[PDB]
Amino acid sequence: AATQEEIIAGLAEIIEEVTGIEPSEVTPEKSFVDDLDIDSLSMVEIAVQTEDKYGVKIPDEDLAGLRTVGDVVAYIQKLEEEN
Amino acid sequence: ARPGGIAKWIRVLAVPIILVWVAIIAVLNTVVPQLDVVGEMRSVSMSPDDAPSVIAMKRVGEVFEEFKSNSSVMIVLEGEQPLGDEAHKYYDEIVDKLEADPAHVEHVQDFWGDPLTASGAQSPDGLASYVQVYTRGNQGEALANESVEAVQDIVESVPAPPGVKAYVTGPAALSADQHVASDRSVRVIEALTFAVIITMLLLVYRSIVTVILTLVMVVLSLSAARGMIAFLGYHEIIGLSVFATNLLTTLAIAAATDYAIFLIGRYQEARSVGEDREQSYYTMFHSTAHVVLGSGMTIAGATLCLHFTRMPYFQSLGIPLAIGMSVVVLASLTMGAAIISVASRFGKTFEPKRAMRTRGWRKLGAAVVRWPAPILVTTIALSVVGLLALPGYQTNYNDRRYLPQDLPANTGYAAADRHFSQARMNPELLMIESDHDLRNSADFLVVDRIAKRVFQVPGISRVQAITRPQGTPSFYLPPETFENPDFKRGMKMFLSPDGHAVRFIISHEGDPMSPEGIKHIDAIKQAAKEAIKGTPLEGSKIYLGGTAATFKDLQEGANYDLIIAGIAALCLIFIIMLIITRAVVASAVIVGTVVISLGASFGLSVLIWQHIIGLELHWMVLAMAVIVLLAVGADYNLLLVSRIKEEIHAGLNTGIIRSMGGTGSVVTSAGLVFAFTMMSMAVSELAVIAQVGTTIGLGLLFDTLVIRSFMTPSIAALMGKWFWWPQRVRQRPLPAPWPQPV
Repeated sequence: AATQEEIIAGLAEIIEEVTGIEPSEVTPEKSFVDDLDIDSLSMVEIAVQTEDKYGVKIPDEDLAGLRTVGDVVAYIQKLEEEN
Repeated sequence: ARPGGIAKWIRVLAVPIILVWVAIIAVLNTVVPQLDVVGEMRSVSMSPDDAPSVIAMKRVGEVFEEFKSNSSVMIVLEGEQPLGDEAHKYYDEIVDKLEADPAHVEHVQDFWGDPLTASGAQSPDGLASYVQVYTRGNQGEALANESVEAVQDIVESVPAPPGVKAYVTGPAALSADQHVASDRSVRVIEALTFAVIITMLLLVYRSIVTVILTLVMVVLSLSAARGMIAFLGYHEIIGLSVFATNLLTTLAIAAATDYAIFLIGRYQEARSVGEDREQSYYTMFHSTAHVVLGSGMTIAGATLCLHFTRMPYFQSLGIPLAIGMSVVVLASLTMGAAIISVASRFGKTFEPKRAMRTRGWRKLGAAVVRWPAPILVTTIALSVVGLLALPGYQTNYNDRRYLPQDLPANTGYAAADRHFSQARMNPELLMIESDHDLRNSADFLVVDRIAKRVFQVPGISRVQAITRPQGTPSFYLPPETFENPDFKRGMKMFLSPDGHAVRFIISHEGDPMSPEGIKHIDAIKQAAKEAIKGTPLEGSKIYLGGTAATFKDLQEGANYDLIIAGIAALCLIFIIMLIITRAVVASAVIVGTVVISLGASFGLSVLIWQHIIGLELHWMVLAMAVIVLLAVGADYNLLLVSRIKEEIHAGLNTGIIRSMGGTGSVVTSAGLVFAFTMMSMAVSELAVIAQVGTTIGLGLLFDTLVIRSFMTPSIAALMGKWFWWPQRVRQRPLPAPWPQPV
């Protein structure tokens, strides 16, 4: 089970590609588009990238409520730990 | 990108190959006249030689010993006052001058001069009189155009009396006038196309040096294509036509600037990623030279599929367009790459002046990938809704409406329609060839029966023969009537010199230029065949020629032509795509997307032209538009699919997203340029060329807006692993471990 920093760094690397935001600017305490200005369709891009190159499952139903990077990393961990 | 191979050779030999291309262009443009000139003096026949109408007209000429070519021009004299003795003198002088020149005037049917048939030539109101002049050279040929010009010059030479103007019109004159209109409008169409390219490339690249170099590449490639095609035409090694010249100029310029956009955009993207000039150029070549070569192979093959057709207006698009596009693509791949290489070493010419727009295109690709089924359904419906134009689509063949009204042939038709019916000005020649002498009373009553039967055919207004010198006069010929000098003159005017055949002049009731006359030809042949039945001369030939027979042949040939050319071009483009991508499913997907986009293009073009423009769509427009769309839309889809294949390594869905983000701006720019250059044909005086250009431009606008941007990526996302069959590809790769914090 990867700890917080691993998924935070991976999502920061992906965000560097989707938008260009520097990786250290992606920290759990801050939020998504209401803070970092990452459109919901760019959120869909994050979802697709993390589906592909990290192999996790994120559906559209749960993507709407994902309003902080803390929430998305918590979702990744919560899907990860139970095999 | 390994620094080696053909890219290495082009890079090291960039200056020598630039010099070689420039020298080749100079040789081709200085040893052979320009494309417009050679197209004028090496035009191809309007109708194929093997067509029944052309052989029928040739048989008419050789049996009657009057002419040997299928081209007739109508000379119409229209006077404000009724045509009196002065009009007769003017017409006789015109006829004498025409007969004085046998190099261009093979024969003149002096119907008006003879008082027996004079009222046949005159209008019912007695204000206009028409005379037929069989010229030299088959209709549409350069010899026929020269003969039409000679006839017009002869007509203008003779001083007309007070009033009474003489116009030269007719099918051969119509073809000569379409060449004249194209010559008038080629300068303006090329100027508009170049202005559109300049402005839109200025908007795209925002760099003056980059756009100047791009236009240098485009102009050199287009000049190379024009020079090669002119060299081929001037040596008679290939045929050529006005459609070939105009379409080749526009296709060459548009595809050359598309290849320029592809290479420049890929090079700029590689530069913006961070690769050095040499590495960026090598990446650009290894990722875009193959797709540009494949794009050119598809265009050349699609055009070449028109060479295996039957009519000369498509055989003239087969080989010339194929070779022109092939030399354009070689010019791009070699000269443009060399220019990019040399300009890279000089300053910052090809460095992008702004960050390439990917965020929007990446977002669009993510939307396509995440929900591929709804997007695909939406675009399929929005592209099939164009097929609603089928119940009402028309394919009018009347070149009257597709030419400027101020041209000599159109003015002659306008003068004719003011006093004659529309059908009279395009008559029909009918014959029966009797094995025995045909100057017999029984034979003459049989001829009268044939004339009556052809008259009774619906849609036929006038029949003219020896028995009926005009439209309308137990019919028996006393033997003393055979010795009448007037009747003997009528005989020699209407019978074969050996007295074994007759000629019938047929004037329809409706338009002879439309499917109504097309069915009229078969009805006339059937009526003649049933009339000749039960007669001592049963078994004669029913050779019928003229405009309506010619376009009956052309209409059936054009239906089969469009079907076979579409199938062949489709299969060959699919073969090329399979060769490039090595994926049968991806090639079939490109095929399907382009076909559906073509359906939408048909719908939109028919809607605009037949409903807001008001001009019916020409028949040859369908063939050229279908060919060019199957070429260029497949080229765009192939570029997208090649980028997707390159990006698969990082993943399948993310591969589509990255490919769309990287090529959205490039493909949008190229498609906008191509579509706008094709709609630049709308300024051409040839309204058929305008229709072709507007159809293709609207189709490629539709393509680069919805088809290649949504349908192809959505289909790719839906198929996933199967999209690259049989090539063993994977879905999302093995889940990489989460990276350690930095």
